[PDB]
Amino acid sequence: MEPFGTDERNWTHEEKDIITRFLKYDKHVNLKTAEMVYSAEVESAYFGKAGALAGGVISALFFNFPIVRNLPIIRRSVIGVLPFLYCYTWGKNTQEELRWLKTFAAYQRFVVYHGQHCKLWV
Amino acid sequence: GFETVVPAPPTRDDELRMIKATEEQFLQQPRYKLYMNEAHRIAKMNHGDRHNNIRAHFWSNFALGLLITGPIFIIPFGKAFRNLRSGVPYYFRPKYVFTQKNQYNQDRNWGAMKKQIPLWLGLSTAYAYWFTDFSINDDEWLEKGKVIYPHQTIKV
Amino acid sequence: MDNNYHFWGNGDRQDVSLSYEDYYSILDCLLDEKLSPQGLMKFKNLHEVSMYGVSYVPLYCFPVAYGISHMLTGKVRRGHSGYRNLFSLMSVVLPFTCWYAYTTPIPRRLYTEIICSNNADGAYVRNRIKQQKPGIWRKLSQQLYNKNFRFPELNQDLTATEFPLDYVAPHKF
Amino acid sequence: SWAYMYPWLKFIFRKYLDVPYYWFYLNGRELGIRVFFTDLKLFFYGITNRLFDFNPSSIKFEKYPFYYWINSSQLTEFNQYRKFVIRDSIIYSLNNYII
Amino acid sequence: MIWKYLQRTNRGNIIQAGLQHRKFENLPFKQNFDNLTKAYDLRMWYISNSPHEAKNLEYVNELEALHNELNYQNSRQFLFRTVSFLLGWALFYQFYELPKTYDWQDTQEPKHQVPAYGDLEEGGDE
Amino acid sequence: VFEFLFYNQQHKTRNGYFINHDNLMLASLEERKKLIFYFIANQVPEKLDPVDRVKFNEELSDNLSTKARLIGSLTGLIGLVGFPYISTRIYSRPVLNIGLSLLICPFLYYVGNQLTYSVWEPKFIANNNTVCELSKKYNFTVFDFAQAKKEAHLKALRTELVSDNLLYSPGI
Amino acid sequence: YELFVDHPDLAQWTGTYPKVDSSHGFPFYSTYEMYRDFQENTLNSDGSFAQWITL
Amino acid sequence: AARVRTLIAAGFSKEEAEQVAWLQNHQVNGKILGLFTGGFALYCCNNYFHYFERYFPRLRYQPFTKFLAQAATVYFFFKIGDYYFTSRRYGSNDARMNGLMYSNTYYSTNKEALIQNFEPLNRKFTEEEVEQFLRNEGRSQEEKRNWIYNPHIHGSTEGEWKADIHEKFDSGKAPWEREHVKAKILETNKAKIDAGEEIQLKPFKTLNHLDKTGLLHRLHPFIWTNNWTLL
Amino acid sequence: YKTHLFSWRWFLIKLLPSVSIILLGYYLQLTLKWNLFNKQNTIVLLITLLLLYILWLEFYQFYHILSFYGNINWAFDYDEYIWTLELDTRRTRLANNYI
Amino acid sequence: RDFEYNNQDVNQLNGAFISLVEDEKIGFWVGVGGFAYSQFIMRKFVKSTNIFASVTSLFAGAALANLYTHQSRASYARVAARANRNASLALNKLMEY
Amino acid sequence: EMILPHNNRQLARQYFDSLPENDINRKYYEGLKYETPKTFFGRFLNQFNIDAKLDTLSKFYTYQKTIRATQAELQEDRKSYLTNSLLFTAVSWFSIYQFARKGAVLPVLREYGRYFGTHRLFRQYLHTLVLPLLYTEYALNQKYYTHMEHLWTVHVNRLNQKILEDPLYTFYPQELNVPKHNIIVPTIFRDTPQ
Repeated sequence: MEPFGTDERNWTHEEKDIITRFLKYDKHVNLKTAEMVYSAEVESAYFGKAGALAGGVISALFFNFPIVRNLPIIRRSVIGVLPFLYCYTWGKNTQEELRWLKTFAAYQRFVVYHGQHCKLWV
Repeated sequence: GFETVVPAPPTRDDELRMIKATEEQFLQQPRYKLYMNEAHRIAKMNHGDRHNNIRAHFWSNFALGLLITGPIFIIPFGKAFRNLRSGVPYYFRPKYVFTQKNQYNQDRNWGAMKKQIPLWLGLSTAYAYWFTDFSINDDEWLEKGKVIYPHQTIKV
Repeated sequence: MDNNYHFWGNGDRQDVSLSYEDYYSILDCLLDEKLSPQGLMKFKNLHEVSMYGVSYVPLYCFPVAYGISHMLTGKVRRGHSGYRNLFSLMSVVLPFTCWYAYTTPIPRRLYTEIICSNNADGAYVRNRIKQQKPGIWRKLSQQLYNKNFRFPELNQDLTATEFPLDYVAPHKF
Repeated sequence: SWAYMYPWLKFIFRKYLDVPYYWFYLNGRELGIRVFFTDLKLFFYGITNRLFDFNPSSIKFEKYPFYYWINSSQLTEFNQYRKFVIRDSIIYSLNNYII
Repeated sequence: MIWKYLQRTNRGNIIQAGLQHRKFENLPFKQNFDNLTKAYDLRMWYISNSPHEAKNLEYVNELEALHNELNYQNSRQFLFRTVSFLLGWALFYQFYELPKTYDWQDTQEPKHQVPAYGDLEEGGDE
Repeated sequence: VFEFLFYNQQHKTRNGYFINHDNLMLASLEERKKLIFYFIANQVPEKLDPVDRVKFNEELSDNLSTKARLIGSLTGLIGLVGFPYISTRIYSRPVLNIGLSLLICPFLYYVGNQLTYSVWEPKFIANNNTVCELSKKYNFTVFDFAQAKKEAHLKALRTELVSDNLLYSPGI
Repeated sequence: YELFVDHPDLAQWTGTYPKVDSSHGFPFYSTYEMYRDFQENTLNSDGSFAQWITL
Repeated sequence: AARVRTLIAAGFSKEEAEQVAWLQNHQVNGKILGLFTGGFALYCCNNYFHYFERYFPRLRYQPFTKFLAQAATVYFFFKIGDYYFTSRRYGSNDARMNGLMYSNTYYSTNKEALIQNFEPLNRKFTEEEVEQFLRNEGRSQEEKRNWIYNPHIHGSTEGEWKADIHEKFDSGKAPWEREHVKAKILETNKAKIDAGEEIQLKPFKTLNHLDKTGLLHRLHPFIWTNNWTLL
Repeated sequence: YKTHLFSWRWFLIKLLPSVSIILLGYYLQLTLKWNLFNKQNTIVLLITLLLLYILWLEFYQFYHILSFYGNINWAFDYDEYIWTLELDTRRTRLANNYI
Repeated sequence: RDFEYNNQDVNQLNGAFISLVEDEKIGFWVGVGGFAYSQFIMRKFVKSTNIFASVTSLFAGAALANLYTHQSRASYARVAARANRNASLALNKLMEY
Repeated sequence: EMILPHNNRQLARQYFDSLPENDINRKYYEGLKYETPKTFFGRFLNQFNIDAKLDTLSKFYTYQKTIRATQAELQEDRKSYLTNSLLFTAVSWFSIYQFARKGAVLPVLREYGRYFGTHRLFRQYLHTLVLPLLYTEYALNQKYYTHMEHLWTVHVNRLNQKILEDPLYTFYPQELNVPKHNIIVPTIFRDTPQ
């Protein structure tokens, strides 16, 4: 449905949210696509929270590491927060990637259910 | 879209006239160009003559470009191989065989030739492709495909 | 000013130029029933010319990558000995030069005839391009504005009554 | 590693494989070297234009919902895909939602 | 006239060229790859052109040493340049928005996705 | 190969003789009509009515025809400064002075006329309200323009052919 | 002869028999066994029947 | 001597441009031949111009006289050449002496025919003239297109269209010869008609007045150079 | 119309690690004649880490490739008001299977 | 209805005309600069007539402007020749009666 | 899009109804041909009316997709440019204060200015406060001025044509949407006699 091409603008975050919401409750979306979307939304939540918790855990140990023990407060805080940010970003990116990929797959399936793709003839 | 007036079935006289025209057209062909005698024989002969003229022009242009582009470009290009990039005279850097070039300027001559000969050939080919008109046989709309019979070719 | 001015694939300096990749992209938003015989012939000639040009395309970039790989190698020429490193560097560099070339517009008389055609075939082509390919259509319209080619579907039209469908870039009126 | 490019390799080779004999008189056009040289010159001209001439603008809208989702209309001639009516209706409904 | 411009050839076109003294007159006081290449080239030219033998052998030994030194310098230069190239590639791929706007049409095959010959391939009719 | 000297040359580089279908193939409909009207007026007044012909002749005289002559005359008069160029107390070279003046002044006249035409003709053709009104009244077509070009070529040929025997033309 | 003097291996790959004149009485600096299969499996050699059938 | 393309660049068919180029070639080649012959004279008569240094004492004392005399000799040679080629020199239009340039009969006949029978259009083509010309695209082939009469498209009567179409295209009558077209043209340029200037209906065909071969002017071809017999 | 041409715009970014490893290997091969055994350990460690990352990526790719050959999906039977996961074969391109 | 020039020829002519106009402006500027530089250089070392120096400067400026504008002008001339020949032939075919 | 004229509520015309008698749009309704400044310096003066023109168009085209997208994009771009300028200004001020606290002062301007004799620090602070806003204004001015010149030309062309309806790409709110009749009884089956 959306434009395809290198020059075309990439799908936005708000657009992706709107598309996911439409696919979640549309009366013109098949039950298989709905179940796929629900399963995608359910399981993708654990990854981000788990990554954030892993960052919180690992960053605490890195705050009391051998060389981290006797550094100035600013450098110690920065070094400690460094692992937490990396792991939180990893978890959130993984969750968003899984959700958006499955959403795009569901969108393709719905377009197929309505034949909304050019040169797609059965 | 406008259609012409359809002629009626020709009589034996018109048939004989067409046969005579076809016979003359067939007898006119020299044996030096072996082209099959079919519906598209006439168009094939025409396209072949056009391509032959174009090829003669292209070969003449290639000769002219080889004669001209050399002394202007290749010969000065030789001055580029007179000395090495380091400023010293060109030294023979063997790749696999340590060939013994005992002649005076054998190394420089061989290197310059192996470099310039492809350069001269390519420059001549480019000049020929640039300064030769292929529009004589070129058909933007492919209009040359009309079939012409020997009967329509000549009138007796 | 080559003598082969009547060549079907020949081109001028300031004619309509489109990026090679765009060409392939442009081939993704048309229907054969929408074209008349003239448009079909133009499209077939363009397809043949594009096949030959795309075949010859990376070869034109071949010297650039080989020189860059040698340039990226350093100040030593180990011909047929450093061949492995030179070949890996070329296999890396050539994709970049190829992308840069395929992203560069190239003027073509056939491209100008297919796009800027006063016929209904050209009208339909322009409309479908403006509809399905937003970025390509915007780039084509921007290029055409500097070429003083004014089509009704152009977004940078000063004689229009309906709001333009896309943002207009800074252009001298 | 570079094994996934089978479709990329298939394109040029299949395009070159489709040509019938020139002497068979189907198209009668043989412009290989001509294409190479003319395309070299044209690409040189195109690169020169892309370097030191007016460059087409790439700035575009980036904050509107489905701004690129254009429906058929009089400005589009309605000559779109025969089944694109469903897409147009969905686009209109989404525009109503986002309005 | 034309012969006087075409038949005769330039002296440098025929004579065996010498060394560009200007390229070897003033040099910076640094052991650069340029100086190393200059030494290697001088050794190679002397070896290929000298009629004597003892100085040739001494220059051959010095050329082996210079080859080792130039190999070291080239290794350092190659390391630096390759590191720079890899960092540039990584940075360019990091900041360039990868276009995820390709057509999904090749990603699906409906007749293949759901068998059109559904059970039609499973046993004939009569 | 010196046909530029032994033939007529002032008839082609003035009065819109350069206008060809190529120009008509490049301009819009109104501009095509204006250019066709200007070409018809300059080349073949016979197809135009007498009143419009008189008006166009007056306008052309007021704009370029007399103005180009005035500019050429001014240039030639400027070139005619110091007519006694080679003059001495013992003798004055009359033939030399007259020849130098005749060679210099005509070249200056030609330069001035050409400059005036090339400078003013674009404005006069483009921005003459009378010319626009005449173009609206006439509306010459492409076939009319082609006929006008053919007739202009024929008249140019006739001009050279008519004055073929200016010294002794018994006619037999 | 120049090729065989320069890169004898290539000469072997070319099947060129040793062209050095060994009449001097001293054995050559580099002898080799010829591989005349290219010179044999041809329509103008012992492989005439094989080459003809192949053609 | 005017190039075939430049005369074809100006509005003209293949034949008319050839004939006009033939006439221009005659004039220009006569002038060029005269000028070149004058050039060959001076290259050898340089001593002769200084040989007559006793019959005219001023030439040796005033060098400008020598240059003026050389220019005058060149002009005389050019005039002799013009009389040889561009003059009338009326002669018999027989088969024995035609072609050979003892007389300029061919050039004189072509010039007189061009000067006499050539006239401007002196009018604007009527709306029917353009429409008929617009309908005259491709219909000039040897096999005439079988024009069909459609009641809902051509209208009127089938015979009426058949007669009208026959007159327009099949009968070969040009729009310059149509009765209603002539009436409208008389009405259109009536003001010019009020001026008393005749309005030509058919444009002057240069092919109907010029002929390098001279077959139009009925000149007997040279016996030794032509198989065909004139008159 | 099923060209299945994968865009090269991601291929270079995906493949860069192998090129980096090759370049590091070449540097090590040039450095061994002038370096020490302890001095060159860092190159070996980095090469091993890169190879490990490549191996992990290849393992994930192999798992994904082997997975598509077996299509296991859940379908909802509303008769019993449940959703059960079944497995079935698939029909795809023979070219895809060969790849 | 009126005679319609060929669309391909029209586009080629339009491109040639645009290039010719741009090259004409550029060549005017180049020729002015060349005339100025020629006058300066002649005043630098040449000891001759002022009229001679001015004529040389004008000729050099005209030559420089032509060399800057020769390519575009020649291309436009060739395009115009081809288009005019085609149009004249077509019109003569249509206007024959 | 294509709004049905029967369902097309002429709300824009209503907006024209409430327009007073002194509006240039009325002159546009009378035929005021609007010409963009073809004189460079004049265009500079025209570079400041973009916001007012956008407000007028928003009053005219509250439902137009193109107008709404242009408004939203302009607001977002202005917010982003202002945020970048504010960040640059704050960073420059903090850096200047800290470097001067250690003596490091860039003498880009004169150390002591003419007339007022203000310190180089004060002059640099003023320049840092001033410049980024001007740069953002210039860039957004080029962009939005070209876009708004095109949009206002379109609006003037529409008004001079006395077209009192909304553009074809106008998405009216849900309150202006006629709901679709759902129940559609199909025709009963009947055998064709032939």
